[PDB]
Amino acid sequence: AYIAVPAVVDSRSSEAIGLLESFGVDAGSDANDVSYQDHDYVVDQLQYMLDGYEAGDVIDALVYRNWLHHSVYCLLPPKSQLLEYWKSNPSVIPDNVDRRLRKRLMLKKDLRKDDEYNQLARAFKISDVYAPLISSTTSPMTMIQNLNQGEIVYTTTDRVIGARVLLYAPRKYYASVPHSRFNVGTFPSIATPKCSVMSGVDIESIPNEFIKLFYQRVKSIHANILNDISPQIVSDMINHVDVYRVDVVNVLFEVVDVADGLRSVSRKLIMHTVPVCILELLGIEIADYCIRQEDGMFTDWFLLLTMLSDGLTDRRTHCQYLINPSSMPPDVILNISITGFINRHTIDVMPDVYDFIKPIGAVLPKGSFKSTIMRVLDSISVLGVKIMPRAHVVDSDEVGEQMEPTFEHAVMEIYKGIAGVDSLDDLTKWVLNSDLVPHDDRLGQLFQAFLPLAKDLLAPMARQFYDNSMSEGRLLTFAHADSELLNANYFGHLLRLKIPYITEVNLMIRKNREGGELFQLVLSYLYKMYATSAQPKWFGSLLRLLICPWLHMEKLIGEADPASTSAEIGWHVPREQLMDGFIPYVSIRAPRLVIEELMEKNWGQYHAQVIVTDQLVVGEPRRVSAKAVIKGNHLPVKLISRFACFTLTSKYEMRLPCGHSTGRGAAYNARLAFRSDLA
Amino acid sequence: DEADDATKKQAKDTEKAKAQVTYSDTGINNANELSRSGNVDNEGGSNQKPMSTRIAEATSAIVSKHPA
Amino acid sequence: SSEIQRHITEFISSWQNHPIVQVSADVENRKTAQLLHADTPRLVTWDAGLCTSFKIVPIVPAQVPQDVLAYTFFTSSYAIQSPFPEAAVSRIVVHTRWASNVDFDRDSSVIMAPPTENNIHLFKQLLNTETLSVRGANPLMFRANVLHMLLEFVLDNLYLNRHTGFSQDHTPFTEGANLRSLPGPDAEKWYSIMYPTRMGTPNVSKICNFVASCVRNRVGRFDRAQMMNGAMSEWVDVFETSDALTVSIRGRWMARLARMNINPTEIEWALTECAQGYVTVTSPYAPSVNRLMPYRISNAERQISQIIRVMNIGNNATVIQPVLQDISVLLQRISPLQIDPTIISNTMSTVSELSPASSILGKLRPSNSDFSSFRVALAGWLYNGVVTTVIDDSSYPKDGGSVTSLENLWDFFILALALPLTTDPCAPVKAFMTLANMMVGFETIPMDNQIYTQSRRASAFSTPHTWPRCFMNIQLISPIDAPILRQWAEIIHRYWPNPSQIRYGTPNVFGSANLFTPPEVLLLPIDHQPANVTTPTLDFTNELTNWRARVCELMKNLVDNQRYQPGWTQSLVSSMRGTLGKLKLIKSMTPMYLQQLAPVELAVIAPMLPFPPFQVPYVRLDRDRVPTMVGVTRQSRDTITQPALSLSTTNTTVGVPLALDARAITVALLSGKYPPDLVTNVWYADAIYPMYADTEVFSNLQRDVITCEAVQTLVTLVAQISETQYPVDRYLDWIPSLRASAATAATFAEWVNTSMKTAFDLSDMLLEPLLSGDPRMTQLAIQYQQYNGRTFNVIPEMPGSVIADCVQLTAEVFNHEYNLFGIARGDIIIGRVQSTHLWSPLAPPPDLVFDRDTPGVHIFGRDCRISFGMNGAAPMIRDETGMMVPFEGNWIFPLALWQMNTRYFNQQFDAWIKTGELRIRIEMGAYPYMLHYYDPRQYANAWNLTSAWLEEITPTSIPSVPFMVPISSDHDISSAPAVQYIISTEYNDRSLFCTNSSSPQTIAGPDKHIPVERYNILTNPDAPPTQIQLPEVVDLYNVVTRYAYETPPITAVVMGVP
Amino acid sequence: TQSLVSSMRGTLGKLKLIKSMTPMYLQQLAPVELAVIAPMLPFPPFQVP
Amino acid sequence: INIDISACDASITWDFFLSVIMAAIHEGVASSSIGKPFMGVPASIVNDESVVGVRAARPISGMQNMIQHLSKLYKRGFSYRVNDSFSPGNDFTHMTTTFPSGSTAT
Amino acid sequence: YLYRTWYLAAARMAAQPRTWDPLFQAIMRSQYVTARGGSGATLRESLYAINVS
Ligand SMILES: O=c1ccn([C@@H]2O[C@H](COP(=O)(O)OP(=O)(O)OP(=O)(O)O)[C@@H](O)[C@H]2O)c(=O)[nH]1
Repeated sequence: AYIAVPAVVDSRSSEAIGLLESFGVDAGSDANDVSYQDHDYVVDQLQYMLDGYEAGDVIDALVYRNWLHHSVYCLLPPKSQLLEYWKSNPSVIPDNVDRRLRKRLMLKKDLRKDDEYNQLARAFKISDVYAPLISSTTSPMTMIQNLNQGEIVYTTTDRVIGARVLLYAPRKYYASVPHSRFNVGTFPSIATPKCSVMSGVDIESIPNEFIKLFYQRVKSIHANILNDISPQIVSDMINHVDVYRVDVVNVLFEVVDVADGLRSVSRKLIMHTVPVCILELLGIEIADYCIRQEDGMFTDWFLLLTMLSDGLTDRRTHCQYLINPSSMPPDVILNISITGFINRHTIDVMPDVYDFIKPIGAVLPKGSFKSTIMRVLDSISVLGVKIMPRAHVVDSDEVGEQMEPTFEHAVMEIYKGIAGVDSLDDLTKWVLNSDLVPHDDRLGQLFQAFLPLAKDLLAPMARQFYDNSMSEGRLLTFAHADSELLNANYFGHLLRLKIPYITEVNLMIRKNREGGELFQLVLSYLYKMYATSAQPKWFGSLLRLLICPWLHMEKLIGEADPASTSAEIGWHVPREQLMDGFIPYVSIRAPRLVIEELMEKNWGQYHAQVIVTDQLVVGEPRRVSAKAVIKGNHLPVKLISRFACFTLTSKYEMRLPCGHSTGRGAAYNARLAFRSDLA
Repeated sequence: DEADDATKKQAKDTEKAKAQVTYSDTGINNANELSRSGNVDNEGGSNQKPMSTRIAEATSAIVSKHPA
Repeated sequence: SSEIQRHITEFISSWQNHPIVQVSADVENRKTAQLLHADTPRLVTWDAGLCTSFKIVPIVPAQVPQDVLAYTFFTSSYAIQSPFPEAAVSRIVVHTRWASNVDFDRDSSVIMAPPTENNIHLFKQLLNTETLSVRGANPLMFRANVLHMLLEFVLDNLYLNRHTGFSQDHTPFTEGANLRSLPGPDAEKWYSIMYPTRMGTPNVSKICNFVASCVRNRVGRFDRAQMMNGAMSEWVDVFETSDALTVSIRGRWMARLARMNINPTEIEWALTECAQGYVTVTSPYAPSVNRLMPYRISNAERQISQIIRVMNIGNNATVIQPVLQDISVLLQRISPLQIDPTIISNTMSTVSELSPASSILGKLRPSNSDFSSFRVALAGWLYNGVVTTVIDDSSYPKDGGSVTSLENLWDFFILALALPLTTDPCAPVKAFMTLANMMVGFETIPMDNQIYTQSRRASAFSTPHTWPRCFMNIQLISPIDAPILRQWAEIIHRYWPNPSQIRYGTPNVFGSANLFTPPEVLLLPIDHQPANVTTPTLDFTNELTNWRARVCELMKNLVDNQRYQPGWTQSLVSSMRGTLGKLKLIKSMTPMYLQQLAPVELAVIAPMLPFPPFQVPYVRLDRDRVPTMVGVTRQSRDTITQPALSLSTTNTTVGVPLALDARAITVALLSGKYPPDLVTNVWYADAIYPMYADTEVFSNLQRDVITCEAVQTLVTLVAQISETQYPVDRYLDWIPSLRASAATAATFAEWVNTSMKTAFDLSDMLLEPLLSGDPRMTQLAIQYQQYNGRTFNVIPEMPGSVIADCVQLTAEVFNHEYNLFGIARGDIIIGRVQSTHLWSPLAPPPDLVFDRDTPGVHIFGRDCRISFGMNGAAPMIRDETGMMVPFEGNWIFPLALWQMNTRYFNQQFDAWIKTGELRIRIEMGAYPYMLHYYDPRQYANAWNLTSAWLEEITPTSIPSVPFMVPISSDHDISSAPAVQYIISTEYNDRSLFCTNSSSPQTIAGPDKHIPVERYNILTNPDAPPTQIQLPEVVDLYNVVTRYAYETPPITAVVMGVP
Repeated sequence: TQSLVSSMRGTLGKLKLIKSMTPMYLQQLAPVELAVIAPMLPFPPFQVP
Repeated sequence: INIDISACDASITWDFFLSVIMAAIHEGVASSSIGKPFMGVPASIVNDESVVGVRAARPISGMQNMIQHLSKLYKRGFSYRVNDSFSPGNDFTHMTTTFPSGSTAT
Repeated sequence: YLYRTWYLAAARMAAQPRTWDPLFQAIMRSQYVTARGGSGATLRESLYAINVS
């Protein structure tokens, strides 16, 4: 038998990870008959072969492979070096080769200029000697056919796909498996009657993007002849822990209005890739739930779910939904009822944009729940780590509040430029009519005045504020539009974000804000008009990274020794220059065997000017604030491998638990240095 | 399956990596041939749930119990 | 602040009012991708669970511990599994695939909660974007929503009953019958639901009475087809819980699929005929195991798909450029010819001596255009209906020839050689007017007016209206003033190449997409003639070489004179004559190639091709048969109905030109050569085998099937709600509905389209060409018009559609079993009825119902008024006849009157309905209902529910109609007063299944035993095993056939002989 | 220099057969709205034939 | 009349020019490059949501894969590593949205 | 109008058959391989961050 899965299957590691409990199969037992297959090199060959050929030809060829039929290529050097190898060590010559050619190669002459051997080599071709010879222009369908029928195939090129490539001659003449009745691996085929494909995982959620292309192309042409089997059917047929790889499903639920004992389904939705660990933690299963529980504010485990995922779309009309944040009708979600779970798979929580250790700027619209998400995020501290303290995050209003006329006060006086308004309430009435969605022309006349305030005041103030903030440690900073972080030249990762709710209603729900609620809302419209359209991309994309890796590591280092499983890596200054103390800058947490490996890495080729001060901090541990400015290069994440759970924010500060006296401050030209205990 | 296994046994028994008297990939389109399989029971039915389990379930769906 | 919260609610409503389906970007890359590769539909899907869509649910639980009857009576104290619920009130609701272990989900599902819950959300889906309430729905979209629900219901079970195992019964409950074991986690629960008659009968309860009345031997399998031993049985007939409706739908589906079935022998014959003896394929010859491969289709479907593809591709040229490029690359990997312009140098490099030997190639050449333009011209032959290859403007002599020049003589020669290979009809007149322009000042000819004088551009022509009169009457070109023009004219008339044909394809398996030509025929602009040998050697007998000879002869006659070129020397004249003489006999093989091998390659490539050929007749040199337009229609024009009448004025022209390179084409003609040792059969066998291993064209056939099915379903469902031209029966007139306009028709069509895309699993462009216009009265036709007004049309006959037939069957069954889908028919009567009687409000006594034809009723239509009552006199409302009547007696209202005066009527009438004597009969015709059961031993009053409903009625919505139904009892019960307000006007207990199903009898309340007419083949000993009472009863138990066919890929059955 | 008659004819056909409820609006509902709005105006209509 | 654009590099960014240009170049190439690789770039896939209510993974070309990568470069802006030999202690890194003046396409 | 201009230009560019041979591909590849600097350092130390040699 043979089964194909949407994932890169390997015979070494895929047994360790399993992949079958991954996709949701109950293979767990003394099964030892589901033998995997090596498709790493096959994916690499597919990528290399799409470079020259066409995707349709390559995929429609590779689909007709009999993966349970062992075979192999072996490439020949070109004709010249081939003949050189025929000559030297001549007792390997196939008998097809011409009698004259063999009789002339068996001679010990220099072969400098043999008048007849030159002709005999000119009229010699490789294709006649070795029978199955693929081509330099094979037009690959015969490649897969010849791999299907036979044991060895002879190529004169490297662009081949289907099996491994073996060398024919020694390296000089070139330039620079048992079955188990339940074989599995990627790349479905239709070679036999027993090839099956495991359904249950959507096509748009496949993460590899080459397996994804292969599946799309094969499933749009061979839909009616493929054998689909779900994870339950596969289960019935059968019957250095990596962090940042989490299992995700999505929840199927509908809205219910249980008034006076009469159930009434109202709407059906899909939560779109909440991670499985959070559903396990919160104890979510098939039952009814109330998602407010008091005073019309969400119960906040529901808020955590909605903020840890992508967004929910209606199942009737396949479009996004954006559930209502208020508690006023027409639409109010007060009671839901989860009904099932569909496609499960792993994803890489580490975004590709994040490779170096640097600050993070998360742009959100105005009316989002930034305050409540901060209140909910500052509490988590898994292994005594405090993954996101409240002091490491920069509020969105801070850069505008630090001005003599603050920014919002500066824009409140904008009604003087209009032809005639005479008051802020008349401005809010002249802009949007008797609901939101203001008049676009009037909003444009207002934006032409709002813009110079944002380009001439806010940008110059922010260009200094973000520098001052970057000096004193990594911080997670928010904003109301990417243009704020782009005009003011912001350093760090620029993550746009978005929330699954209607943010414009929060601007009416919240009361005690400067100016009327209508003014806050018009201000949000102006920021949204100053936005430079680009994909906001689902706020949960960040919170999933923030939370998920720690929960997994808590299973591995839940009970080990804190001294043996810990570390900290900061800027070092020698015991002199007191006219040793290091600023932390990072706090690693990982098993002992990886701390041993991190203990020996360089960590010293990274420099920065640390400027210690003499100011005291109200916090308990007696410590003095400091600063630091990296010079040359930034710490890449590869050093802190995928097996440790580090922190993303940190303040710069030094503790002084010896001879308490703060003298004069200074700059010292620190050097990075690993700092753990004995372990 | 059987044809490949037999040609591999032929290769092993004649002591050459490439067989010479093969049973598979011949010139004939023998594409309608069947063979005995564990997938088919004696009633011409599919063998996915074994007959013992089928009989046990069909009998268990009719049993009663004591009254309280 | 209440104004502010009003603002908030208004904004939330406006935010909910968004559009659902809106294409606002530009779709052209999508059209091209659709043209070159279309997604294949999902046709074959298997179901391993029992086929059924109706499930019996218990509504109110029984009383097992009771005082009258000891608990040792009931078969619940013994945990004896039963086929039916043992409640006190069981109703039968609808849930598609509640018992279906399916291989592929279709996303459609008509799932319904029991009547004791609110099902109003099922009827506010489509056009209720304005309904503010969450428990209300607009009555004017009822039958639209119901049509959509029926389409979902049909699309949900388009499956294929699967064959899964059996087992000899080891107990005495049956006579050793076989029992089908279906897959799943907990399969021990299905043996009691699938076989109601495999059960003991201990009691005299209702379940036991029924199972005792049934027949014994209609259980399990009773018929199989065992072809080989030790192999799967082909099919079987099994008795089991199903129902006639879904059984009939799946039978229709299997019949439709079996009509498409083809087999390996004929697939072999078709592929061999297509490849034309260059590609052998093999097929087995022995008893087989009954494969299923639904690929064959009819000709009307191919033609309709071709018309739709053309009306997409029309008038853009970016949708059609890539197709021609792909055919160019195919000709690259196939054709044996290869160009060698060094032949021109060899021929010209033997002249002794402004130098004639250095003009064509070495100088007058684009220097970046290789000879892909040549085979793009060749590929343009297959598509002269939409694409018209023409010579580019930049390849003309740049505003005048002046035959005295030399480069212009060469330019004329090359244009004259290259023009015959294009496909526009005005190539001859352009070839004439090139020389006519070049010879201005030397020879003159009379023209038609003073705009198109002789000094125009040769390319500014090319409409049949612009051919000079002197080009049609050669007598007008005097043989004394313009001898060269006279001679060139008659040469063009006599020796221009002749059209021919090649006869590709095989319509046995494939259909025939040809529209304006016979099937399996391919028009060519040149004469074809098969080759007599496979080792070709040069010859000179062909139209292209004769044309080259004629052109060289006329240019000799033109250059010989010191009459046109005054300053030339005798040496230069002799050199030009010699160059012409040698170029007349250049040794090129492109002409014999074009006449012997090129048409064979075109015919071999034509079948295996994503977009089939689309040709109009190649007319040689007469205006009267020159095609001046080709158009397609997708709707009618007026009250008129017939396509042959509205097609002349409701068409859209299609087609677009495409430039080429005269230099490239002429040099490819002049310099052609085969490889040194060419063997034709070997070469074409090798080069042609690889492109007959793929099977994409068969999936194209299946998509053609789905396209035609979708078009027919659209026309039927749209005719259901809006007045159309096609004749169809209508069953759902009794449901209220809206006066539909083009906007609502387009919206309903979009919902149908989205549902049919969701099923069948396809992502792109099904029904959008039709949806662009007005879909109320559509049609598909195509025509072209000649120059002389003669028009040819093609109106393909619309073949039947299984999906529309099944939708109509489902509606015809809904007409009788509307209660099972939650709907109730008729009006309702409001007015209190206080008594201790236990009759059910869904089946009222006849003396409480009145109608229009009753002595004493008042009827209130439009233009009614209310006038208050002063000084203690009764207020009055205006009768329809003009009378004023007090608030008493019984009345008759339309529902729209109440909806438009909902609040002014509540305040005036609710006090009189409640405690007075007023009784009103609202006229609804169709409405969803909701049940409320109560204990009959205690006081009950329905005023709260009825008042909630009345106050809840809105000008664009009504909630469900709440009925207050009593509960049945097994023993005596003391009575108590109950107060009714709403009662139906006709029987609506068609959904009640059984009351007190575990006791000996019902004694108080609604009573009914198990419906013996459903289980007909069990309760009637004289009925055949296959009888179905379909349009009036679903029967809930019957014979169902199950298949075990296998669907292998074509390449696993038809091998190749590499 | 090239035949644009096909493209011109096709686009004219599209503009001819476009579906637009504006003509029937002007022809049916606009006069009703004008006659409903006229008697309530401050400066009543002043027309010449 | 003498017309000049002051600060031409800084005036070409993603919110008006590069976004429109990238959408245009990504859509125009789609027709005649349906499955082919450009200068050593594969034929990658990506899902689209341009049509409301539909969300499907659609194949793209090499010349469109390159526009995908180039757009994800232009969206963030550019980061310049300054290290001057006239002031000791200045090797900062700076990030702008100004269009580069060293590209072949400038 | 900007969008239309660039769209039509891209379509007409890609339609030309010259842009699909290996020679034009190679010429455009080698157009920017010069002896002048290209900041190869940050390229190297950015490829290093994903464990490629
Ligand atoms: O140092 C640069 C100068 C400019 N040129 C190239 O010229 C283009 C425009 O050059 P600039 O952008 O520098 O001109 P400018 O705005 O400073 O004009 P003024 O404000 O002074 O009036 C840019 O695209 C750049 O690539 C560079 O090759 N070298």
